[PDB]
Amino acid sequence: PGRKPLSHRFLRHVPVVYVDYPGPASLTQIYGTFNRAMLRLIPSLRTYAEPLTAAMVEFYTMSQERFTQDTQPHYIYSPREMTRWVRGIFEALRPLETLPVEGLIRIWAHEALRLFQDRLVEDEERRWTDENIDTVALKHFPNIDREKAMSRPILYSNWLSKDYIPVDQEELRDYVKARLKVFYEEELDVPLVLFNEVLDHVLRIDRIFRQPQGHLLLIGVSGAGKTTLSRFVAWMNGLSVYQIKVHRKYTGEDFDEDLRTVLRRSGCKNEKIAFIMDESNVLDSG
Amino acid sequence: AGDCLLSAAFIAYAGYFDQQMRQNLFTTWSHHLQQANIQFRTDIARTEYLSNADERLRWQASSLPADDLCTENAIMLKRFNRYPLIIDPSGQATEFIMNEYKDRKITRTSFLDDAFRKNLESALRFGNPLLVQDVESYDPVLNPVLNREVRRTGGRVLITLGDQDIDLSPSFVIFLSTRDPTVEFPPDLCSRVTFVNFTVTRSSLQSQCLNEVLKAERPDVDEKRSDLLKLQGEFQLRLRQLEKSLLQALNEVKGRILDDDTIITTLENLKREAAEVTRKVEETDIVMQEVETVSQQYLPLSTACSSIYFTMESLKQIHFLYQYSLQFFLDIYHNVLYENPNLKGVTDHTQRLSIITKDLFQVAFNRVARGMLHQDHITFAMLLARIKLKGTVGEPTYDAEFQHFLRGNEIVLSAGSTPRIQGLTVEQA
Amino acid sequence: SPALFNRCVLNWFGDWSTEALYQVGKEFTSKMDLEKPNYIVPDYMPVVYDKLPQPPSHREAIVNSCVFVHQTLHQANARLAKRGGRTMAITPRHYLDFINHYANLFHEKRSELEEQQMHLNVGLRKIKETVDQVEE
Ligand SMILES: Nc1ncnc2c1ncn2[C@@H]1O[C@H](COP(=O)(O)OP(=O)(O)O)[C@@H](O)[C@H]1O
Repeated sequence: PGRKPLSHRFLRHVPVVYVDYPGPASLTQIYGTFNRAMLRLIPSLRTYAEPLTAAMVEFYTMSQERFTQDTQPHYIYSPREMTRWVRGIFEALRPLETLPVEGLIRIWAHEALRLFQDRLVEDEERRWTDENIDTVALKHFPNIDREKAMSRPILYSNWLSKDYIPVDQEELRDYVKARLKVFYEEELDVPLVLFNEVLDHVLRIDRIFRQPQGHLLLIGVSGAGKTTLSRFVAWMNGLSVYQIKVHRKYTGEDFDEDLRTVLRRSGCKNEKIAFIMDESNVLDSG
Repeated sequence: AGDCLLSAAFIAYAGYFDQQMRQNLFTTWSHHLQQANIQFRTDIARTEYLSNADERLRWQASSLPADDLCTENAIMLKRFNRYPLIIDPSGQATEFIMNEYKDRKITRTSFLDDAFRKNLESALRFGNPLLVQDVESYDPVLNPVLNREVRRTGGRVLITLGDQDIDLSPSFVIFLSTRDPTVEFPPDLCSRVTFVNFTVTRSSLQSQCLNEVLKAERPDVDEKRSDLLKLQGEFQLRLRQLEKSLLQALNEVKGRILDDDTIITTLENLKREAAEVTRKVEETDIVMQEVETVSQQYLPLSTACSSIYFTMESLKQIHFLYQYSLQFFLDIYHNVLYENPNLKGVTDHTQRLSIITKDLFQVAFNRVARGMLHQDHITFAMLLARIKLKGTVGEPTYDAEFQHFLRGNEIVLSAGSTPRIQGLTVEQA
Repeated sequence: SPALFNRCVLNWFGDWSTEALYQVGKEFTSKMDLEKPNYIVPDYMPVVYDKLPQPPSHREAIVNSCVFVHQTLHQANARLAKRGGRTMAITPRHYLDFINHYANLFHEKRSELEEQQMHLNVGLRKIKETVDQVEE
């Protein structure tokens, strides 16, 4: 979508090549190099670098086999997903030391859940993916104890303790309840009642915010709570919130200006910015 | 609790739906509450539970139709949390909502004008209401006020409009209003309004038609159903006011034995009222049953009436000159109820109903055909004829015969088309 | 846009589940007085599979009725879409609006009825005093 075929008068001069997604062998090699570099931080797991990488590649394969663009437009899959997978695993492993294979596979499964499961729509797809992750973990790691995969919460949060560590659902629920008490005590006077889904979403939003990424796009029905949770998480992590209040006579030069304002408040000043906006703000493809 | 749940679900969810859909949803909710044994008052009417008589008379004096759907919509406009969005092909709702808030100096505006912003904050400062027309081109600048965000700080209420910051004056209400019944709103704007629908459908027009014919032909049944409607809250309020008058009289006269006569009359008067109310309660079901039968007696005509009117509207398809409005059919019905030469001395209720039906068909056909092309007259007749066939009893629907006559003749049966006899031709065969 | 749909991480904030609606109803209707000791326990009416008590009491019955109302609205929208069309989307903000209206209307009705009852009691006491005066 949004692509126009080039004129034959211009295509005559320019040769073109088709750069397809790297094949299974290329993917295995490229991310095996990354895994072998990453796992050198803790020498206790070096010999498990080769299967883990393969597991990732294997998972990606069926994660590319189903979720075609016909089913849903956002069901796309590229090596960028594997890159974010490796980067997230490395980010979690960076401050922590002396980890057994238990923690490695636990965080591998957690990253798989956050990258290949939260984008899905219908429940059968979600349970299919969860079954796929646990089966693949058993296939390339049958020697491991079934103590990490069956863990149904499998949620991490650095809010408790001092680093990115697995946390029980109930204690995190109590902590986030206290923090949200403090939250709507200060602005957003409307009460916020927390179910399971909002807890999952605040954890995911915080995980995306913490990493040095560039965006976090939310897909869902109106009033479901995307914006309020975005603001709440921004309040947790000390993220300033910028809302562009568009109108009928709004011009793209204004969008360039406030983009530059966000960029200067984020880069020239180390203040971390969470700039939130919706469809009513977008008018043209510019 | 159950009655409250039903009323709230109606005034919050049962918007944008026609009268039949609202009734169906209410029936489903009440059936579920019965399944859950939640004590909700049987056969409650939401028209008077959410507003007593006084508001109804004020709305009627405020240029509002007596339609049941219109009364429910007025209730929705009176009790709303999210700012309403009025949908009405006619201007009755807009005129009603102007006339209702003349004291609060309601202002008119629209999205298309360039001064919508200016009168918007001008209404925002003095707590002035703002009705905005032509909602199809929605202004995103209305998002902060629809979400009712309050940036209260320093003991005062504030709001952000674009780069400007304004003081949110209380007693400020905004009523969104549209003209086109066929428009698809984005879900973001849909979630922020309580849809109030004034569009006339088959069920709403049938209800209006039945109410009018009941009021005209049998005023006694109309009085009985109005009495049933008032019996929930209005009679109790009147009895309470009479009791308060009794109390003030008693404490003013200190119960003097010389004043006893003036007390006694009042007392017995009150008893009579109570007795009357009690009698009404003791006959409620019976009265209800009677009304039902009368409705079941007048149900066909109303349905036919509805059908007829919609046929008239659909007549715009054949020719561009056949545009007809609800006012025309309402005039036709008013003529066929009151100004009838055939109803000068008729007294039998069933005979009056038959005469009304026949003369309605006749007058409708005549008035439509006076402004119709000659080649179409017969067409219209058949349509009314078909309606009559649907309205009559003791006759088969003839659905298969009519489907064959209209569209069933064009089916694939060319195979085995024998010439048959010399009289038959190939097309005849 | 496949490019934007790949350049970031996508999260499907789907519609509120039945458990979410039930919890929202329970927390937003807590201040209300809905304790009926003599509430008989019906059969059937499943809406929330994880009913907090196996035999539901009045409060859980009411919140179950509220979530059932929301699901019936969803089903009515789906049915109207199937037969023809012309349906507006139903969102959890509608559920919040429904709960807020129900709470406010219950408070108003209960306050009015209690005021009428207290007026009745005041009248009873005053008329007893007048009866004593008449006896004297
Ligand atoms: N978990 C929740 N509990 C209570 N209310 C919620 C919850 N999530 C969302 N809301 C309500 O939704 C309303 C608006 O949500 P919003 O962030 O605008 O949703 P969206 O991002 O879909 O537009 C808020 O007023 C808030 O009260």
